[PDB]
Amino acid sequence: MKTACVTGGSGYIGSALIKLLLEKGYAVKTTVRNPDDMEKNSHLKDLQKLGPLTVFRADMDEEGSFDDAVAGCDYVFLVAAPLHFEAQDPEKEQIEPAIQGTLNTMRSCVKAGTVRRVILTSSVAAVYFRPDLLGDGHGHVLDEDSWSDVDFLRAHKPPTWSHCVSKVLLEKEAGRFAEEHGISLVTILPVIVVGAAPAPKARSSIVDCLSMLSGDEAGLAMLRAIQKTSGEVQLVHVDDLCRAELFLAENATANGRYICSRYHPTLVELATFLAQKYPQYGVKPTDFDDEERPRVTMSLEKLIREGFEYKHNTLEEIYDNVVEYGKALGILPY
Amino acid sequence: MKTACVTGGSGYIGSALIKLLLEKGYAVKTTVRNPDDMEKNSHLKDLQKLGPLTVFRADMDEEGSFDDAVAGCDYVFLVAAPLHFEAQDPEKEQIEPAIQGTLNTMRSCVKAGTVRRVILTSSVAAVYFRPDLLGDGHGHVLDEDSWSDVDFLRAHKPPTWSHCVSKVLLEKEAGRFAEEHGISLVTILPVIVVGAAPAPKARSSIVDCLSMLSGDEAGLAMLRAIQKTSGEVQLVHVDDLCRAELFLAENATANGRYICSRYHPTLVELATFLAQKYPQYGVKPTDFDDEERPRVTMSLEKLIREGFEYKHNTLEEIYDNVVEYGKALGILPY
Ligand SMILES: NC(=O)c1ccc[n+]([C@@H]2O[C@H](COP(=O)([O-])OP(=O)(O)OC[C@H]3O[C@@H](n4cnc5c(N)ncnc54)[C@H](OP(=O)(O)O)[C@@H]3O)[C@@H](O)[C@H]2O)c1
Ligand SMILES: NC(=O)c1ccc[n+]([C@@H]2O[C@H](COP(=O)([O-])OP(=O)(O)OC[C@H]3O[C@@H](n4cnc5c(N)ncnc54)[C@H](OP(=O)(O)O)[C@@H]3O)[C@@H](O)[C@H]2O)c1
Ligand SMILES: O=C1c2c(O)cc(O)cc2O[C@H](c2ccc(O)c(O)c2)[C@H]1O
Ligand SMILES: O=C1c2c(O)cc(O)cc2O[C@H](c2ccc(O)c(O)c2)[C@H]1O
Repeated sequence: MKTACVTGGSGYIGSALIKLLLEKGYAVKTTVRNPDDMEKNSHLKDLQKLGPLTVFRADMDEEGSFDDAVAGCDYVFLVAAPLHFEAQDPEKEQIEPAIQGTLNTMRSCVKAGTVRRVILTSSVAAVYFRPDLLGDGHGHVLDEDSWSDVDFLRAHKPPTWSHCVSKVLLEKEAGRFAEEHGISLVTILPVIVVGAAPAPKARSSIVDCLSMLSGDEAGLAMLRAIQKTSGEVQLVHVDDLCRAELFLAENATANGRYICSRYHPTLVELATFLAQKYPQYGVKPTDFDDEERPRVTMSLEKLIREGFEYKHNTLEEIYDNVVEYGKALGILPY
Repeated sequence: MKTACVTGGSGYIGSALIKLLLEKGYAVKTTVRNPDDMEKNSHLKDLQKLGPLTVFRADMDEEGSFDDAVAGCDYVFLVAAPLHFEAQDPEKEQIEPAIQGTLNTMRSCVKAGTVRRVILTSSVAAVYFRPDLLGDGHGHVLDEDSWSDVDFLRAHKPPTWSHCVSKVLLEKEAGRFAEEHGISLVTILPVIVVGAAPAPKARSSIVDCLSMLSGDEAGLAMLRAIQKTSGEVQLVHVDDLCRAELFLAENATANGRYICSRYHPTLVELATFLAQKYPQYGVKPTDFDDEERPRVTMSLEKLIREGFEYKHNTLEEIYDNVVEYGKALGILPY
């Protein structure tokens, strides 16, 4: 019986991953920042009914605090990550702490002497920002060879530039470290993640993918910004991401970084689907009418090439249970 | 040096397939109905400059005529197929001939004894017609397990029903024949095929994919009918199709049937791209506005999971060279 650690069990994806790991007969270790906070961590007790689940206190800013949680683990899923904000000095308040916090947990993995693979959860935010391809007026298909352009981002500092830089640098730094330390690191790069999860305080991409139904202004801005940039948005169901994470850990031939994405609608397609299946929210699809732009899209081929299979393949399946989740979280009024 | 046969050397796809095979170092043998008709076959002389290419007279209606073309071949590419017209009795003018013509060529393969694999070019017309699904208001991803509903098509005989039936029945029959005689058969199922080819008299899908530029009523009705059914069209570059055909012949473990498709635009996406890139034709994208419908789309996983790679991945790359082909053909007036 193998043992896996999921960092940040309080979080959206982390909670879905812990559940999947238990269903597959893994013993699971997870970290939160206050194990005594049973409002935020009630799901961790329920999940104990599926298999062995142990909770630890750890913080990415606190050197060595992950030592106990990763010890004895065959696999470690680095899911926990700091929330973004507009900081007065993003280099010092975000980019550097994101690198250092990643290395911090990397050290606990080496020290554990038992970790066969580290799976790093990053983001297509580390893939898509390409000044050439985005602005040249042509369509493009990006794959795992594409990296977000740190120099252009440091040089021009568009809003939220530090989020892409942090993902790029922490991935590079963690790979450098894994090479120099003889430990196997594989990285997954999700798009917008949709679907229900055990976490009772989840927000994150649930807010964004539901914003057409809720009217959340920041969610809608995010969706429109992505569409303005790429000609569409990209979605993946949370349970396919979790299955993809497990797949990358269990297949010895897995190597490098992997985009994780499944369905790429325009906002008007997405709004028409939501308006039709969930009319009680009053979506007006014409609010998302738009000119057809060049598609700058993520390729899904690498995971497929290697044998992975997605379970939620239509738009309806990707949205199969997220609305109910939104209601139970209060993100939706009813 | 391996030898391969291609039926219908004077046709769109067959001509492109000869070019690829010669480029790849095959000796090639091809059939046309009248090797002297230079109106239709002037390209064969040009192609002979690329490598060993031999022309043969054969007709699918004429039993045993393919014996000489297929002799000595390692691989046989069944591309030639009867065109679809209205017929007082499609069952006797189109369906049964399509079946018997295929079995005719299959028998020459048995006779030759050299044939390590037959590659049949069929069509997603044998995949998509799923009336249990096309009306249900949900989206669907169809795959190689999906077969067009022969019984329902015979019952209701919608326009062009005999095409899908012909494709389905001749595929099922060739598979049974191949099984009975211990010959390996693999089938490829293209969507709409785009790109330039040697054939000097091609019409076929070149008329369709170009119909927004020429205004050809049949082609436009074709494109619209596909979108009203599936909520999108599906496209592939002729050279990716030819490369997939060669991939399936050469890779031992290839088995069964294979969808071949790469880009799935709406008509309004396609028309916007074409109006921008070829403004001389006067396309108005608003002529193709449509409400978003549920997507009934083709799965791309099978070729990909078995190692194949497409090279024309953007809409623009799929249209990289077809306009100048249509101009040279007269399909486009300028
Ligand atoms: N959701 C998506 O659509 C999506 C898309 C692409 C990439 N991703 C990436 O997947 C990762 C998880 O995403 P998510 O949606 O699950 O967001 P999330 O719900 O906010 O989970 C992130 C977790 O990170 C923990 N964390 C933050 N700072 C920490 C620290 N200093 N020490 C220990 N833990 C800390 C947080 O725990 P606390 O409650 O204690 O703060 C939180 O639970 C992220 O790296 C994200 O960038 C997500
Ligand atoms: N083009 C697409 O978008 C598309 C999409 C899906 C599937 N496909 C499949 O690919 C196949 C090839 O299509 P295509 O686009 O290359 O059309 P095409 O250019 O019209 O090729 C058809 C060839 O078949 C030959 N042929 C017809 N009847 C024959 C017979 N009784 N005996 C011998 N030869 C005969 C024809 O020779 P003659 O000219 O002398 O009659 C012609 O050269 C088709 O079977 C199609 O169903 C194509
Ligand atoms: O860059 C991003 C991005 C993108 O460029 C293209 C695309 O198709 C999807 C995307 O989704 C990412 C995202 C959105 C909302 C979230 O709540 C989240 O965690 C991540 C976003 O950062
Ligand atoms: O059903 C069809 C079809 C479809 O349903 C969906 C799709 O994405 C492409 C398609 O293209 C097929 C086709 C076009 C031209 C031909 O010459 C031919 O033989 C077949 C058509 O029949």
